[PDB]
Amino acid sequence: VYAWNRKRISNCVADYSVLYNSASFSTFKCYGVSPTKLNDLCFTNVYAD
Amino acid sequence: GVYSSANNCTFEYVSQPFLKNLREFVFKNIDGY
Repeated sequence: VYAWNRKRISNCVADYSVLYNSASFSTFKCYGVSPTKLNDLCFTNVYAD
Repeated sequence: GVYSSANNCTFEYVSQPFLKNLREFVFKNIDGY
């Protein structure tokens, strides 16, 4: 956790619904924007921490 | 030694190549493109 890994996510089609409907995840709540509607917005980069 | 100190990359791309023979190219940078 102190040496936390980061991946940059840039210039790809970001499929999201496959993450939601996997349902193997214990804690998935979302802040900033609704979960089912952030499949429809575009960003410059996404940081996977 | 040109490709040294690769720091803070924000984009990466690899493609198929190109090329008494003349190669003409136009580089423009408009609207963040």
